[PDB]
Amino acid sequence: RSGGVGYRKYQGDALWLPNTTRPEWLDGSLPGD
Amino acid sequence: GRWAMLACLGALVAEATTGVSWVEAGKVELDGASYAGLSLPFSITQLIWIEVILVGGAEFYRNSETNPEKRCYPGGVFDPLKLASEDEERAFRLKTAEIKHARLAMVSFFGYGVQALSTGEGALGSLAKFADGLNNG
Amino acid sequence: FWYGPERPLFLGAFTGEPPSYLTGEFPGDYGWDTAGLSADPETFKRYRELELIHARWAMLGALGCIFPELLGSYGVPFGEAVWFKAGAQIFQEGGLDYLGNPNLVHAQSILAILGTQVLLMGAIEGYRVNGGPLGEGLDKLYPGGSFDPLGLADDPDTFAELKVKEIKNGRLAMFSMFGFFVQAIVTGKGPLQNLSDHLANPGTNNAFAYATKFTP
Amino acid sequence: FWYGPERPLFLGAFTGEPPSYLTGEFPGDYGWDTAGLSADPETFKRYRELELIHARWAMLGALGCIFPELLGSYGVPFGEAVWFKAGAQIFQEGGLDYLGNPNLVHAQSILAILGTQVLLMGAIEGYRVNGGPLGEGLDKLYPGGSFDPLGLADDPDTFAELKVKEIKNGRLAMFSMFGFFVQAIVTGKGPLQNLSDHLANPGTNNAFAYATKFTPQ
Amino acid sequence: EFYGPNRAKWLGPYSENATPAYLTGEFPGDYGWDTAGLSADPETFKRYRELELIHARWAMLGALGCITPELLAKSGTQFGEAVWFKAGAQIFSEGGLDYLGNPSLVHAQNIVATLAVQVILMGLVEGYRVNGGPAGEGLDPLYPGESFDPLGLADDPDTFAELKVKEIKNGRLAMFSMFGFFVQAIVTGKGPIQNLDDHLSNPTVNNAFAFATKFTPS
Amino acid sequence: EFYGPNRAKWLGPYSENATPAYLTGEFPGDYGWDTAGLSADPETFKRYRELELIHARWAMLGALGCITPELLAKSGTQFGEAVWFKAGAQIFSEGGLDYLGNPSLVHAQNIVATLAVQVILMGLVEGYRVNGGPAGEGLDPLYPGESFDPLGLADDPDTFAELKVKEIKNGRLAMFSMFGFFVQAIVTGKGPIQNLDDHLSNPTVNNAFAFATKFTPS
Ligand code: CHL
Ligand code: CHL
Ligand code: CHL
Ligand code: CHL
Ligand code: CHL
Ligand SMILES: CC1=C[C@H](O)CC(C)(C)[C@H]1/C=C/C(C)=C/C=C/C(C)=C/C=C/C=C(C)/C=C/C=C(C)/C=C/C1=C(C)C[C@H](O)CC1(C)C
Ligand SMILES: CC1=C[C@H](O)CC(C)(C)[C@H]1/C=C/C(C)=C/C=C/C(C)=C/C=C/C=C(C)/C=C/C=C(C)/C=C/C1=C(C)C[C@H](O)CC1(C)C
Repeated sequence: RSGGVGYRKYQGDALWLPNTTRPEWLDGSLPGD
Repeated sequence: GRWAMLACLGALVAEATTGVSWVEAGKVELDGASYAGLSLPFSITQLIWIEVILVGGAEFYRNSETNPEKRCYPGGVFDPLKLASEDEERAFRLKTAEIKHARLAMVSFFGYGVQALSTGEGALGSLAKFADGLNNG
Repeated sequence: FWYGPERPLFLGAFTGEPPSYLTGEFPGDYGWDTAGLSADPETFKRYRELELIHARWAMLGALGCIFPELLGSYGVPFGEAVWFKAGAQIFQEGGLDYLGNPNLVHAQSILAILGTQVLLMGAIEGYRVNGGPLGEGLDKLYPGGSFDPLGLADDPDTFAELKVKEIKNGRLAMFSMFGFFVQAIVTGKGPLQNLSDHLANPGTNNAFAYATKFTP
Repeated sequence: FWYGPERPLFLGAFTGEPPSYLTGEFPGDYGWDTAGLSADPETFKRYRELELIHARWAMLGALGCIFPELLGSYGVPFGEAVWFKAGAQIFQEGGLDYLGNPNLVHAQSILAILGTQVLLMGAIEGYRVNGGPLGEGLDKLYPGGSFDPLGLADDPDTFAELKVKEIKNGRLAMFSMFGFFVQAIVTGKGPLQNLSDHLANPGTNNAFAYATKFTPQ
Repeated sequence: EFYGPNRAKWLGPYSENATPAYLTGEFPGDYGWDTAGLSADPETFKRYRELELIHARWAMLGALGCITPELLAKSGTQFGEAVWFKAGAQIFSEGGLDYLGNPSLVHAQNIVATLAVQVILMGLVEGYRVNGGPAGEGLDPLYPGESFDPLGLADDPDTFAELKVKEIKNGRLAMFSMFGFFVQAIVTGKGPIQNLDDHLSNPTVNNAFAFATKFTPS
Repeated sequence: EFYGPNRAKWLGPYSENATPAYLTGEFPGDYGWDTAGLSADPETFKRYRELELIHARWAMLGALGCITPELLAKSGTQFGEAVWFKAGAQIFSEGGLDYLGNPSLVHAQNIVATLAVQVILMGLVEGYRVNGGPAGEGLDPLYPGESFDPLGLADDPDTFAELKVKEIKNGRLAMFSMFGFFVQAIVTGKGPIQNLDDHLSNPTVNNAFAFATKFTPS
């Protein structure tokens, strides 16, 4: 059982801005991305 | 990253016992080779030949692997616990923990040196100077 | 409770007052447009933005002025403890000190503090128009995104009444914040001094204690 | 050796008859419910939820009583190395110096300490009931997820005995803290301080010396 | 409201997911909280429902009973030891006691006789409460009614069900606050108004942390 | 009497409706009193019958053992310590714990060796009370049989059922009177006959209100 309260899922990838896009040569295969 | 976080911890544990800051660790053993307050028989000329020969071959053997992933995370003998050797999702968050401890290490060690250039004080001696005036004032 | 047609209005038990264009699906609608400032509904949209930014800057504006006499009278040695004389802390030789401690920020001149100040709010107030690295296509008033981490803005009926709790906390904040400018120019001391003054003498430390202060 | 009817019980080889509702299925099952508190199969779950949280909160507690006084004996100038005197360190002007070091934490306002603890522990015990960004829908006691990073709980076979080792170490720690509260009220000394006095002369520095401590009138 | 699934909870939305199957919102005060789980036996839970309301109604009598000497002694009326954990000890004085200020009042002198009146009066009422008698014989043991509700407040069932929850929430404050009153008197050693007389002047120091070192031994 | 549904109860005429229906009178001591409702589960109630009986059988030994070194001290024979709640302290004296005043008697010296044999053999019987051993294996864990009845008294099962009720009632006296002994001794600090002789001396001052203000807070 679960309940989403006190936080938000954000459906995303946690980039270094809250909303920008990913550069093309970087793909999420590496752990530090 | 791996040299940095192995050095950031070593910049404190060496100070927390001896009281010699990492900045002034040079002259204090140029005269006498000590470690945890116990003397050691090596001249500093002997220390360099031991250093260059030994850590040379490690940095030569590290340059012997040809796979670009296996040059990063070799494992094998270097993973005796076999933690990140299986269970690829469980190994992945282990790898994200090393790079975050790598990125935080390099900034923290670049933190030590710049404030040691200004103040001339070490890792923890330049910490107490900030808490000196912050507590009283 | 504060929405819909059958809501309480600014006159309370009266119902013949509101100027019939508003319906009450927006937080704090009491129909109080007696002078008719916003009968144009497109014009009425621009005030609702303009009230809320006035509401949010005055809520932190009030909290940004209670503390230096709250902390300063109760054991915190500031540089200067009154909010409407606080701007003179930069004038001194040692500069202003955050919480009276000189080895902090320790700002000295004016040629750099407002030099960076107009550029930071030159961007983020312009990010409120559009753009901004926190979210591009969003609502201009209640965007969500990385401004609401806690997820309290999710239950929309509960979210609509937190908006009511955002404006009612804010409308009495703005009404209080105008009250901060008035009693400062008349009396000349900080407000918790005036709290200590009124509890000392309730009858005659009132507004009539200095009603003859502006006599020509 | 640990589950089923061929498990050990609280009386061992001479155990005779355990209670009926203890089948050798769950950890720590030594059949010791002689007063019969948990005959209800629903309420017996609630105590297993409640024994373990007491068990985990007591195993980490024992390294908060033994461990500062132990470091104080080996050359660390603590403010108060004795654990029941440790709260009074915030009311002296030196403040709560972590490890006796002034350039560490240095707490001054005691009401600001728990002023932020309640916001955290409130949000962190409420995560244990439900939700939480770590593990959303998971087990109430053994989630794994990112509470188990190393993966010592991978196979379901070995996972049963680590649950046994969690609770036997756990019940042993809870035994010592019904201890730890008595030996501080009685002696007024640290727990290893009582251990240092017992090794000097055992036949005299035992609890029968304090047998007349609560004598009336 | 206050009943069913959409009612009030114990941890707010945090206890909304985990709630016992026997705690559903039928009875007043079901915030859904049995973290020991000891009420899954329903007739045993029936007894703790009884024990909660009984410990709340006898709470609310002594709730205001421990403050009415204190705020009236300073409001002008003369009292002899108007402190509730010592106001029962006033009978050892040879002048006995006053009911407000006078010996012309009820004027108890000997305490051995006043218990003989005391025990036999609740010897019947507590038996009347559990069995019946002159004030009814066969009604609800938790809400009897017309022999003690003449005023008609308990008539409308949509109003009466809310008055159920109003009854124990005024009592769950009362059961909690006098659990204070015991402890705030053992630790400090004065009346709760006189504790507040220290907390209104100096809130920062005069609180419970000022006496935190009181019970530590040597 | 003391059996059947027509038994007499904990309030007599004020208790014929509050009795839970599982309380019949088939057990010794069933007096219609489960007001807190702790034992609605009968198998749970089965364990509390053991907890009532074993507490009864230890208190009946415990009542007389506090008595016989106190009245017989007034019979002309000194007992070293005449007070019960410091009677354990006399093992640390110069002659140690004499059994009675003769040093040619038991004459206990070493406190560790007293506890040594004690805790090892009490674990056998209190473990043999669970499974069995010398005194039988599959008997009743409450009333085993003629192994503990050397005088043939455990026959005539109607008289034997009468002696069961007389076994717990004399226990419920003793459990209540051992409950008395510890309280008056941490108030007054005297043996219960030494408390009795002074209430026999002056009954007016020597009520329970003699030290009502003894534990006042400051
Ligand atoms: C049924 C009676 C009832 C009446 C008559 C009112 C009327 C009012 N309500 Mg309302 N309410 C009433 C019931 C209720 N109100 C409310 C909730 C609210 C809210 C939240 C608010 C109001 C506000 C108002 C005001 C709206 C008009 C205004 O702003 O006047 C303003 C103008 C005046 C009052 C004239 C001033 C008269 C004064 C004597 C002039 C003084 C002269 C100067 C001293 C001279 C200057 C000297 C110079 C030269 C130095 C007005 C006072 C608003 C308000 O008060 O904002 C400030 C407001 O925000 N009401 C509730 C709860 C739902 C009610 C319950 O029944
Ligand atoms: C509502 C109309 C009203 C107006 C315009 C005034 C204005 C005045 N009062 Mg009066 N009062 C008014 C009602 C009341 N007053 C008082 C009690 C007092 C006292 C105790 C005192 C005054 C004083 C003053 C004077 C201002 C100080 C000064 O130096 O004057 C010179 C300045 C001017 C004449 C500038 C005129 C004001 C300017 C045009 C702005 C005003 C704009 C509008 C009035 C709208 C403002 C908001 C409205 C809705 C309230 C001035 C005569 C003081 C005084 O006499 O000192 C000399 C003083 O001590 N008043 C009471 C309580 C019974 C009132 C009841 O409603
Ligand atoms: C066959 C012999 C055997 C006996 C007699 C026991 C007996 C016991 N085991 Mg078991 N075990 C035995 C075999 C084994 N046990 C275990 C594993 C365990 C575990 C893990 C545990 C037990 C526990 C227990 C206790 C259960 C009830 C209790 O809490 O008593 C408590 C009451 C008494 C012992 C009597 C009263 C205490 C005291 C001796 C009286 C002395 C009087 C004071 C000096 C007076 C103080 C003065 C005033 C001020 C009051 C009891 C000590 C439990 C335990 O440790 O409880 C603490 C427990 O957790 N056993 C194993 C391994 C498989 C065994 C192997 O054969
Ligand atoms: C929750 C666990 C906890 C416990 C049991 C204690 C108890 C203690 N604190 Mg501490 N504290 C605890 C957490 C905290 N304290 C403090 C802040 C302080 C201060 C400022 C001081 C203390 C002091 C003390 C000591 C009082 C001496 C004493 O009790 O006499 C001897 C008697 C005993 C040790 C018996 C204790 C057993 C306990 C009563 C039963 C255990 C169950 C508890 C009721 C559960 C705790 C609360 C529940 C509801 C969660 C004692 C070690 C004082 C001190 O150290 O001076 C010498 C002191 O000045 N504490 C904070 C920050 C707000 C805490 C965070 O939660
Ligand atoms: C109709 C009259 C009648 C009354 C009033 C009672 C009364 C009682 N009988 Mg019953 N009986 C009665 C008829 C009969 N009884 C019995 C046979 C029995 C038996 C065998 C037993 C009882 C028991 C009881 C008690 C059960 C409830 C309880 O636990 O009390 C709880 C409530 C109180 C004791 C009153 C509260 C005390 C007072 C307010 C406290 C004093 C305050 C101090 C000054 C200070 C307090 C400290 C502060 C500071 C914290 C109760 C006292 C049981 C018993 O013996 O319990 C003692 C029991 O075993 N009765 C028979 C023969 C069939 C009866 C014939 O009619
Ligand atoms: C099972 C059974 C069976 C039968 O049949 C019946 C019976 C008998 C009833 C039962 C039994 C039971 C029991 C035994 C119980 C016990 C418990 C315990 C003791 C717990 C502890 C428990 C304990 C606990 C929690 C504890 C915890 C602790 C802590 C946190 C601490 C903390 C701290 C520290 C670090 C130190 C510092 O200085 C401070 C503080 C802060 C103070
Ligand atoms: C629910 C639950 C659930 C889960 O699961 C588990 C658990 C946790 C266990 C649970 C909980 C519980 C609780 C909390 C309880 C509490 C209670 C109380 C506190 C009561 C009080 C209670 C209290 C009370 C009665 C009190 C009362 C009082 C009184 C009458 C008073 C009297 C008086 C007066 C008039 C005055 C004068 O001058 C004197 C005197 C004489 C003094």
